[PDB]
Formats: sequence, structure tokens, C-alpha cells
Amino acid sequence: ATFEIVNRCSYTVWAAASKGDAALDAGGRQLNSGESWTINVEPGTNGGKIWARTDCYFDDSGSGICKTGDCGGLLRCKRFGRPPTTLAEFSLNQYGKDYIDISNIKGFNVPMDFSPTTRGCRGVRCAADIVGQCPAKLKAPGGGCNDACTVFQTSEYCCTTGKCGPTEYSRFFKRLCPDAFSYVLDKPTTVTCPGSSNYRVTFCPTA
Repeated sequence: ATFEIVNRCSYTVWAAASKGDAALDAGGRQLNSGESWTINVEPGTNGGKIWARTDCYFDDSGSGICKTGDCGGLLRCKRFGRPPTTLAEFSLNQYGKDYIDISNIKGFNVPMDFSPTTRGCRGVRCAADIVGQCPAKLKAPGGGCNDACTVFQTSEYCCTTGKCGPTEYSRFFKRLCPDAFSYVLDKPTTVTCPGSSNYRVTFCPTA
């Protein structure tokens, strides 16, 4: 499956793509304002994620640091990134179909649109200004908006026991971005697509 990753933000981002225990394609790359990066993801990739990292410094061997989304100081990411991170999530060719969603379960850093470029499903979008409206206690000094699990580490926010419900904090994300997961047991907003669809992830999809 090809994913076109497009940076429409006015600032540089460093795109990242991973399935948790391995990179997808090269795993990571700088995208200046307007650039596009096409990657190839193995069919049957389960639990893949794509996200943006902001305000990064890499040296010539590709080691450094990012203010949001850092995945162990690497340009070419092999694991998931440090919250806060808006996430495009997908599982491909799962009994004949692809499954996509956007999640705010790990916070929000960059607005995002995640859409198929082939026939037969709709995209999802989380483009509201969540960083500017963020509740005071979720604001990340480093940039972005934390989820409540990251800030408070309680069973209720992390859904440790499998029994959680919605909270004042998850309801903030849900009000700003109804089409993204706001907490673990949120009513699913997953989109089912034909198996072997292709996709575009756009950062800052609107003006």
C-alpha cells in the first residue's frame, strides 16, 4: 500500500511511520512546508501509525531530538513516538479489509486528515485548533496537548482495567474532534476500506 504523506503546515515537520517494533518504509523524513513523501507499507501491516514530529534537530548520523513525537532520538523511527501526538492508525488486509482511524488517545500536536486515494470509503479528519483551546492542565510546555493518561497516570484515564468511561478531558478532545478516538473505549470511529487501498495523510489540511 502506498501512503502519500503531505505537509501543508507553514512549518517543517518530520514525518514518522512505524508499527511499534519496526519502521514502515524508511521510518522517517523531513517534510518542509508543501513537500510530499510517498512510502510503501507491506500488505498485512497490523497496528501501523503515522504521525508528525515538531521542532527537531538531527545530526549527520540521524540522531537527535524532537519536541513532540520523539521516537528514541532517531530520524528514521522504529518505535512509537513520545506524546503528545495526533495519530493516523491503520491495519491493512485484515480478513479482506483495511481499517483506518485518527486517534487523540495520545494527545494532539498537529492537525491531520487521513483519506483513501482509491475508491470505496470516506476519510477522517481532526483539523480543529486543539493546541490553542487545550485545557490548562493538559498543555505540554514542550508544544502540543497531552492526553489525561500521560498527565495523571490513573486507571480511569488509562483504561487499565478495561472498564473506564468518558471524562472531562476526553470530552474536550471529542468536542473539538468528533471523528477521532478521544479515549480507549470511545465509540469506534474506525472506517472500513477495501483491502489494499492507498492513502494520503495530510498535515494541516485546512487554512
